[PDB]
Amino acid sequence: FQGSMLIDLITSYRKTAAIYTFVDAGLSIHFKNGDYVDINKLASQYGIDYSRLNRLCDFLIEIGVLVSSDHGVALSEECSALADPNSVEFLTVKYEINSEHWDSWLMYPKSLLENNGKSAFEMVHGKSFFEHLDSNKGLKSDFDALMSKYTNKIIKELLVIYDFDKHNRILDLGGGDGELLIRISEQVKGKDYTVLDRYNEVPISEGINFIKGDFFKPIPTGYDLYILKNVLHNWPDNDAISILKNCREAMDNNATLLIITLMKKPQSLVVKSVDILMDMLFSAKQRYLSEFEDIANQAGLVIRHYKDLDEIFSLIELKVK
Amino acid sequence: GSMLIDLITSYRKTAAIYTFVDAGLSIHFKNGDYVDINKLASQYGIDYSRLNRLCDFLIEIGVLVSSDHGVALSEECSALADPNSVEFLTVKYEINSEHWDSWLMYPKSLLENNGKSAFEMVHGKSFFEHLDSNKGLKSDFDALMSKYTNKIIKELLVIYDFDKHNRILDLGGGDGELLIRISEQVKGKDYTVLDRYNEVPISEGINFIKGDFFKPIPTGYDLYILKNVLHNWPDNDAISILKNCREAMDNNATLLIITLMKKPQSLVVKSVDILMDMLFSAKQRYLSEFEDIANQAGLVIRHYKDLDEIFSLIELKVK
Ligand SMILES: Nc1ncnc2c1ncn2[C@@H]1O[C@H](CSCC[C@H](N)C(=O)O)[C@@H](O)[C@H]1O
Ligand SMILES: Nc1ncnc2c1ncn2[C@@H]1O[C@H](CSCC[C@H](N)C(=O)O)[C@@H](O)[C@H]1O
Ligand SMILES: O=C1c2cccc(O)c2C(=O)c2c(O)cc(O)cc21
Ligand SMILES: O=C1c2cccc(O)c2C(=O)c2c(O)cc(O)cc21
Ligand SMILES: [Cl-]
Ligand SMILES: [Cl-]
Ligand SMILES: [Cl-]
Ligand SMILES: [Cl-]
Ligand SMILES: [Cl-]
Ligand SMILES: [Cl-]
Ligand SMILES: [Cl-]
Ligand code: NA
Repeated sequence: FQGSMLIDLITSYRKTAAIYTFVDAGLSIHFKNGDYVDINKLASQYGIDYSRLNRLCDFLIEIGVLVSSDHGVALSEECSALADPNSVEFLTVKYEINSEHWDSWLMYPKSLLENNGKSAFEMVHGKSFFEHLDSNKGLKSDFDALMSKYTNKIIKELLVIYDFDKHNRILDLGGGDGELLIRISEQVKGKDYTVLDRYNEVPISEGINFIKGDFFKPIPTGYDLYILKNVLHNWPDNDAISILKNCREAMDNNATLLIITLMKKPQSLVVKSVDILMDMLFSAKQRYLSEFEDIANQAGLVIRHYKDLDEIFSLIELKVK
Repeated sequence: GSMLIDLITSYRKTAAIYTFVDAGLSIHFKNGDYVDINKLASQYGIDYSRLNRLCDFLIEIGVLVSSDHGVALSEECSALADPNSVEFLTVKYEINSEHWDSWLMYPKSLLENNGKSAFEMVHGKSFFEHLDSNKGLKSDFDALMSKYTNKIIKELLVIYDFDKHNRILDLGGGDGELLIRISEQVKGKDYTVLDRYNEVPISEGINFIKGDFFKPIPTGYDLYILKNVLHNWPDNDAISILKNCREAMDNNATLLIITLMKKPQSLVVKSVDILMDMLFSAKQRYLSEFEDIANQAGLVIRHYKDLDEIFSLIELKVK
């Protein structure tokens, strides 16, 4: 950062902005397999001025997103994933960089000073985050698409550290697309997989039953395994404990509730960033093991075992003692 | 990979530093002082939980330093303590709907190729129309511009002799900081600032004129100055300004252009180049591009000098 870094931190949102335009405009797609593209032909396809697009490239080359040739311009080694529409980088841009996040960020300091029931997001949109998602078809599919990435990364080691082979019926609460169950079903075949979530239009996948309901109401029983993945961190204590009450109220002993979340550690850039995001969007938070035990104890739950899948991701086995 | 996702999410770093400054917490961190988060929260009526979480994030990104005392600004981020710092003024000026909403529109402005800038597509009125309407933004704009002028003065006076001039006009001079600073070191001259005012500014030994440089420019000045004006305008409009400059000038009169020159040894120019496209449908220019618009406006580039790494001086005559 060359001696003085504070200014580079402040202006570096411009780097995000430039990458976002490159993606949003729909130009990132033409840079597949490290191909060198002629900007004029590219500019001529989408009806953009050559000069403006050539200049945007010059900035993307400087920051190291693009690379320069005698004929054309290509994506760099480290930024190849911008060409792939099913990469964590492309989907992060698609979901995160928009009015829903950026205008809520500009409201965040006002929400800190105005201590009330309203989150920074609700102060802007006048609705809940998920209420707004269900009204906007495009963002929900972008939300689910990016969430699908974070399930696929734990799926490999989740099946290793836990025995789903020993569970007759399995219910995923706030599962969206059953990406957790879909990927589990592929490995652990011949079991009852159920997904409960708010669907305006219901999704379907072979061997997955998509229940349509609200987890603030009593949750259907008959399931040996209940699972909450990245759900509790969307809610404060009053709302989160109320969800666990409905899990505890639905679990006959001999049954387990699975909770997978970004467990806050003393020193994690990823979790801390997401934690401020939760506060901004839902007036919620990421939690420590002791915070989970406390909210678990409130409804009336105990942890048989806790262990980490990744550095950031951790698993908590919960039962109605 | 690690690099690409860090570039994408690093807006959160900007966003966090903005919340810190905007909320008014920044002022209590002067002279490397360590603040008790609890009393800081209690003072501002902020929930301790929410603040200490925000603070933790600033400690991870490196803005703050944790201790037994409490928390302080890091040596490299000290400038958030100073409310007339280039860093602090950049936050106040640049991190707001005006810029961020215009950035979100920027891809639309590319595809929907028309005269309307990303900013015009959001606000329905030009950047300067919007700035003249809002006293808060203009004061912030002028405050941050004043900082960028103050850096130039020292070596601007060394390479160009204002002492040999007596009637000097600053075109789009705003608050007239350029003439205010030069007037202090160079006395007994007629210093005039031409801009769009509502209540014309006041300063000793500085004349402030209400004017439009798209209309014929006042004659009888021997030095005209355009500093960070032409990068707000596309070629046709930039030519109209330089054309009004030529027609105002005679021989034995000189025009000074102080812009961020599009020279690869400049770090910040290409980022500001995209900022100008987004805000004005304008750009920073290569020397060859200035040569182009100067010739069309009937001007000649006499000399070209490097003020410093980013800033450049162009001397123009009529011919
Ligand atoms: N009242 C409610 N009842 C049930 N599900 C709800 C709900 N409010 C929000 N949700 C759902 O809670 C989910 C939180 S995001 C987590 C998605 C999924 N568990 C995963 O890990 O990939 C969203 O899919 C949202 O639709
Ligand atoms: N038509 C017009 N006539 C005169 N001044 C104009 C103008 N349109 C814009 N301006 C002014 O041109 C200036 C451009 S910004 C440059 C400010 C100053 N020269 C500096 O270096 O900091 C603004 O102050 C703006 O108000
Ligand atoms: O940004 C993230 C994120 C980033 C990296 C890794 C991640 O796991 C996440 C994640 O899980 C997550 C989330 O669950 C809900 C959000 O609103 C945002 C994020
Ligand atoms: O952002 C900048 C800027 C940044 C760094 C260094 C700079 O010099 C500038 C600058 O001059 C400038 C400007 O003249 C007009 C603007 O709207 C924005 C900027
Ligand atoms: Cl959660
Ligand atoms: Cl989210
Ligand atoms: Cl402040
Ligand atoms: Cl206190
Ligand atoms: Cl006006
Ligand atoms: Cl300029
Ligand atoms: Cl030339
Ligand atoms: Na105006």
